[PDB]
Amino acid sequence: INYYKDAASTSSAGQSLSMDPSKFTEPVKDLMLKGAPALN
Amino acid sequence: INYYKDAASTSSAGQSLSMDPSKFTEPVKDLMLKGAPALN
Amino acid sequence: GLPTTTLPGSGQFLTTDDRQSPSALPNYEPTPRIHIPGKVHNLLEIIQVDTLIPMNNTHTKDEVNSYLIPLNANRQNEQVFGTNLFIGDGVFKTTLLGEIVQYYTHWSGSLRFSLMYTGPALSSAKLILAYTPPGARGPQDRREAMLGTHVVWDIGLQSTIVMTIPWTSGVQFRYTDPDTYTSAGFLSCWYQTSLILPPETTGQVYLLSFISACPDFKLRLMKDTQTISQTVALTE
Amino acid sequence: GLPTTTLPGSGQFLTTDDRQSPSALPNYEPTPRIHIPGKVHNLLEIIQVDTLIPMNNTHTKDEVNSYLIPLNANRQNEQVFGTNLFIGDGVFKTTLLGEIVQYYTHWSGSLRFSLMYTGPALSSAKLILAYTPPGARGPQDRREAMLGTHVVWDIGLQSTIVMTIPWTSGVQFRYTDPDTYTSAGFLSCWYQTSLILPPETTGQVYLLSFISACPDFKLRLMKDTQTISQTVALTE
Amino acid sequence: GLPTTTLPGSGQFLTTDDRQSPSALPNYEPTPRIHIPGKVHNLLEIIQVDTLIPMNNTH
Amino acid sequence: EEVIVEKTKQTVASISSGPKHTQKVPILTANETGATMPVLPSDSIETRTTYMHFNGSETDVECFLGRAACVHVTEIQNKDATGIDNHREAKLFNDWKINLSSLVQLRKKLELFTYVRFDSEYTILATASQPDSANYSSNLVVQAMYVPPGAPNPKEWDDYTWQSASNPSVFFKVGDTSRFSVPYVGLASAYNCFYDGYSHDDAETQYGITVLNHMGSMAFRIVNEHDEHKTLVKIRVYHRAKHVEAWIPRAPRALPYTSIGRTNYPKNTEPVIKKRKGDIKSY
Amino acid sequence: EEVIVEKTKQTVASISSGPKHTQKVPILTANETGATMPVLPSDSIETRTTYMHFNGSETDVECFLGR
Amino acid sequence: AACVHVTEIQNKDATGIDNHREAKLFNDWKINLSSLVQLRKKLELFTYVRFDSEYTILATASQPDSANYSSNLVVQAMYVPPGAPNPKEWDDYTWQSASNPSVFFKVGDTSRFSVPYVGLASAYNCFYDGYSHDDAETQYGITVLNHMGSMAFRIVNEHDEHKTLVKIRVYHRAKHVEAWIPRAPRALPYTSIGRTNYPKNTEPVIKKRKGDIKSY
Amino acid sequence: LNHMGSMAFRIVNEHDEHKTLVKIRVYHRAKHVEAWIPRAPRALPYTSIGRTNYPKNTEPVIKKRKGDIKSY
Amino acid sequence: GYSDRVQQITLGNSTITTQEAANAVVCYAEWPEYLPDVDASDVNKTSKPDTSVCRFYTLDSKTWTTGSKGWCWKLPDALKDMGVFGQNMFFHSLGRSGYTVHVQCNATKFHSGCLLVVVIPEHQLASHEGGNVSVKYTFTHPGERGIDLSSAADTIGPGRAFYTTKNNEVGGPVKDVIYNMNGTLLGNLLIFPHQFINLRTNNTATIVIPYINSVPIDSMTRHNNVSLMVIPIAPLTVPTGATPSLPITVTIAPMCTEFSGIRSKSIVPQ
Ligand SMILES: CCCCCCCCCCCCC/C=C/[C@@H](O)[C@@H](N)CO
Ligand SMILES: CCCCCCCCCCCCC/C=C/[C@@H](O)[C@@H](N)CO
Repeated sequence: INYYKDAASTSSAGQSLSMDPSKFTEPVKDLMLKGAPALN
Repeated sequence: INYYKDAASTSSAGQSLSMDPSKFTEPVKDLMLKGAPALN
Repeated sequence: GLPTTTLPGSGQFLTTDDRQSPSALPNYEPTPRIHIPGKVHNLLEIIQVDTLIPMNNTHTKDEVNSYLIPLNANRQNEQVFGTNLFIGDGVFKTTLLGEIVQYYTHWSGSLRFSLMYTGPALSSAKLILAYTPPGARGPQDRREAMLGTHVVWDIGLQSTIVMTIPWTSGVQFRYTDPDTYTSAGFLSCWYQTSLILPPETTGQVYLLSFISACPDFKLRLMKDTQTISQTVALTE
Repeated sequence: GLPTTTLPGSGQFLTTDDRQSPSALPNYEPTPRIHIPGKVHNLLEIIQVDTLIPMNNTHTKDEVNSYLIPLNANRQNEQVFGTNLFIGDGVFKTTLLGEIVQYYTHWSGSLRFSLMYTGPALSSAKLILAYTPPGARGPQDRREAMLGTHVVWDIGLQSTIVMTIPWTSGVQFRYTDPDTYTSAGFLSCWYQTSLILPPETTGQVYLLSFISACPDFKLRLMKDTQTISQTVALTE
Repeated sequence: GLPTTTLPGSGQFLTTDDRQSPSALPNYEPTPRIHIPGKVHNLLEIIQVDTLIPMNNTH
Repeated sequence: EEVIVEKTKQTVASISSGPKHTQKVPILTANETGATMPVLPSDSIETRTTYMHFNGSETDVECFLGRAACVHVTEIQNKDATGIDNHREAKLFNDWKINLSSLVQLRKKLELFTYVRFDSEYTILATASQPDSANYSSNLVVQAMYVPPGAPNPKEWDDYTWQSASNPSVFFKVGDTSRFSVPYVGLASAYNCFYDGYSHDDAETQYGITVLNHMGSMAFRIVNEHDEHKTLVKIRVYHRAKHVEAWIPRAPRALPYTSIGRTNYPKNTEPVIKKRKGDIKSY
Repeated sequence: EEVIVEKTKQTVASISSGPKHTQKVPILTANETGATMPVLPSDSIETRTTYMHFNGSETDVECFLGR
Repeated sequence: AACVHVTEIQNKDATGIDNHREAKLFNDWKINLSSLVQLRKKLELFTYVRFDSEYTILATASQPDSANYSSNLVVQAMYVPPGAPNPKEWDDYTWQSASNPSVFFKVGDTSRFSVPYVGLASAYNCFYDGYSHDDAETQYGITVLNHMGSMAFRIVNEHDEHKTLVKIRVYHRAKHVEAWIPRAPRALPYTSIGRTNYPKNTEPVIKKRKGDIKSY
Repeated sequence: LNHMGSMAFRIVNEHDEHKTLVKIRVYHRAKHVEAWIPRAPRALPYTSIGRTNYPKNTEPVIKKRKGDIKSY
Repeated sequence: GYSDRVQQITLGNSTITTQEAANAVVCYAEWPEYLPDVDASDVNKTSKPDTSVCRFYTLDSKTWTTGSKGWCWKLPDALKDMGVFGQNMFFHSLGRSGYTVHVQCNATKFHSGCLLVVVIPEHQLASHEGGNVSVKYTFTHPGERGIDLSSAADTIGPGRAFYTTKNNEVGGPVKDVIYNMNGTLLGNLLIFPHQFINLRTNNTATIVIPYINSVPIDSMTRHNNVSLMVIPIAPLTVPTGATPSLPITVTIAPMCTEFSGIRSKSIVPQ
């Protein structure tokens, strides 16, 4: 449970579970809806 | 008690206790009772 | 610094040990299970299914005829077949029961011996199946056999008779090994009456024999079987 | 003195093991985190971004032309392009998707295939994109292609069509390895109508193709890629 | 990674030690016990039974 | 011979059954139905009451396939690498196309079923020997690297592939042993022991389980450089199934095998059923 | 192909989607915007319902650079 | 723990040899606790005994002939129950041990494992006043019941330039002991495994007095 | 920016009558990882530490088709 | 009133009638069923033709003589040219199905003989040349005519009409009956779902097969899920004067059939 003083000694951190591709796939200023015309 | 992250690391699963040979010994459509004539 | 003392056997590789070990593929997600029919949990389930016995093993090569027990018409007291009950050898060695039994060192329980008639519907016969516990040799005549465990079978609409070989032993377990002094005993079949063939029919008719384990069957101490071998590793 | 027994594999170095170890720099205080844009948590996030496919890989050397799919005016049923769907090879090997897929042994899920028209605004065309599941070879004519999964694309104000390659497979996962017998199938494009160029315009126009993964994409069993190598260690 | 220090005598085989060890036959089910007469628990029980002394050992 | 009674949570092996004279005949049936009636001894003879005192734990598929079995024996060498154009043929390193069909003992056990799903526990043992002139024996370290299909194959013992940045690999001493688990890695829901199907490469037609058996390879090498003498290192791989699930029991193998993956048997093979010394009436 | 459903905490890989005839056209877009629209198979073909049975743990950067 | 057996195996060139067992490339031990007398006498104080077993196997090496160095060796001990195929060569297929339990350990080191009570009956027999029939020979005594398996030993390594002698010592320790029917302790020396035979023309076991029955 | 230190290795023992070659292999494993700004993966072989240089007269990295753009 | 000998099976526009049956086997006690969402992988909406494919198809009859050794059919291969089922099989890359097999063979109360009717999942065949040779597509996908084992058998060693399709040609399967064409023994075939057609008892065998596979759906032209085998155990014995032969007829009906991945027709060898 606890036998190391430094945090760097611990094992892997585990999965993030908060994976959102939005900042890469849709980094657009104006909201682009799927189904709506890309450019009015 | 708990020192492994992956389930594949654990030891044997142990006995099933739910062993029913029916699906192999009596895979017949119509119920065949022991004592009753096999075919009427 | 936890003080420790390694015990004898430390660092050994016991092929039979059951311990945990590190995964070589961390975070790997195995394919999900789907429903597949015919799941097996225990080998004791499958040996309850009967398979054909090559009772007529008198041929120079393996053939279908090995499973056919001849039945001759118009014979009175004569013997139909006979066999000792070494389930790890003889006519049982290649059956499903015999094969699974050979993976274990000890056995116990009762056996299920079945016989199916395949002659014409208009024929008739009465046979006497006998199980002879160890101590007295195999029966030499029907009178001798009739003194032990037996079933008188009347051939009719129901084609199969299921005789049982009850666990008859002092010691509660027996060796699977055929190179032992004594087995479960002897099994034999005799004409109780005789086979009567209808007109316009001639020749031999046949019996098919089956073997399986009763629900009371037990198997202990896993071992390697002497039914498979190789001289060199196999390649693609 | 705690009694212990070292197990097989004791003292081994499994490059994949995840255990704790003593810190060589005790009491060291790492620099505080500041906000940096563009944080990545999972590789499945980045393969959802599409990158150009070098579909026109018919050149003697790498060039921009490798990404340009030619479109010829006034042609009826002809094929525009074609390709098998081995995502670990061919035209996909160097794309972002292909590159990340090569770090894994198994794949699953649907692919996103996009096509962007770059001809004059006053031109028009209708194309038919087809995805052919494995079993039947690549389509030899539009009639053959039209029988499988397809999209009829009308070129207009919206310059891009996004066809999807739906996960069509029996086994729930496929090998990333291109040296396998079968892949996801085939992809092809045909003139549904034809390319009509406006007056005062001549020559070829081009299509740009993109590839990315849908949200259902899966990747398993990390492995080394065959896209990088060296003969000697690099120096300063 | 539990820090440890092996003590003197580590890896020794003391014929008199009483420790646990892995079973070579996992899941094996031993034959059930039946009642057998004459159970002995301690050697101090049996030495209370007298036996003849070869007192006339002059032969 | 029913299954449950109160004392000690004991299962009864046989019930007390006396004489009978009925129209209910349990010992007569029809095997043509394909069923095996659960006939007990109390159905044909007079029986007394007995208890099982047995759970049948050793015949559970978990136990049956749950012990380590040798699945491969390979050989690598430590000698002068100069002048050699093929490091694999010189045995400086060697790879094993992973499969459980090379050695027959385990193969026969697995083939008792059609589909099997389980996690794997591998144990690799490395031993050395020096058949020629030697002044001493050197301590060596072995590297076992898993090369999944698609990953670059090592061409030389000191290739760049041995960096193993993504491939998992183990390093251990010769004379010592290696051990690791592997989760069920099949593409399907279960492994196939048999496969009645084929594949097409536009060149050759492949039939059988070989079509599905496309695991990777295991590359082995001695990490150390050469000494004045030659060292022979044998590597033995052991496999143990864990968390086993099995489907569709089969007729056990009767004839000897001839090759990996195929169900072929040799022509002009000896009879597998024992021939009697006497006739069908002999004991 | 949405992300959440009740049974076993299961994520759906694809939703049940039937025939379409609409003015809402998800498969047409403009790549010049620099965006990649999240087009799923249910946007171009008729689909059945399937579940992910997958978390994507092996593609986490922790695992990718963690050996 | 008591020593119940000492066997010997060798590591040398296997070429030319037609009998690997006679060359000692591998050796098997018909399991029994009657070979070495110290433990035998203790067990025979009772008629029936039931217990679990703890085995410890010690392997040591030596080189009686010319050698430039000593090699590290690994030993394999495989349990061959009755009915299982017996090894004919040191590199047989039987050594795969797919179902037979076996241990691998270093020479100079030791091996240890438990074995649950494995008798067919409710207790082991130390004595048996009965016989058996094989239609050939009549066997009498405890030998009739003692039908455990064998233990096959071998050096896993191939041969070196020199010959290596490896002695293997097996130790047994009873656990969770139950004993029945105490007996008169053994007075005369033994002659063979299983039999209660004593040698003819044997020395008197009761001490003779220097003086008479009245001496102190 | 790469101005970490150095790792000095040595055999502590003094010399024997013979010469001993000792190879030292260093392995690295990242833990508690955080990453930012994904990039276009490396396509060409490297030439030196730190630099993004590629060799001149290098082989094409994109596979050339056996047939044309219509081939499968 | 009712008995296990008299049964009626109705699938689509076809009905089977029998008055000499011996109950009916439902493989592993599992009735066929459609693929549930929870087990699905392929995202395409599947096609369920129902009554146009889930109906009885009768194959060509076989002749059982005293020299017969056995017959073998592979599913779905045996139905590849059968009506709408066959067509769907070639147009789709994926498909799954259950079956109800009905083997027929009548005689008189003067005849003798016994047939083993068995269904073997994943029946991987052995090659005639032995060693390291693979069976060529043609021989492993025989069609509705199946494989005649009497061309080169194990039991009494005969060469009936052929040795294979043309003759012993590179890539044929080993036709030893006693070895089940795969190195196992005939007598152990009973571990698989089966029934006997014992002439004195019954004249038909019926086996219902659910979809058995390690994948939810699969390629129907490249994979044969089950193999149907009809083997004479007790030889045929006809009465004095009668013809020493008897016809055997096989009728199969697909159940709960699903198809997916529709494109052009499949390209298979031969
Ligand atoms: C550090 C190295 C890691 C190596 C991990 C990869 C090993 C893969 C293990 C899979 C074992 C094969 C499973 C297939 C079993 C079938 O062969 C049998 N059911 C049929 O013979
Ligand atoms: C890894 C190898 C496993 C080997 C397991 C099998 C060993 C069997 C141990 C049984 C010990 C013999 C018990 C019989 C004791 C009698 O000999 C005495 N009571 C009479 O002398």
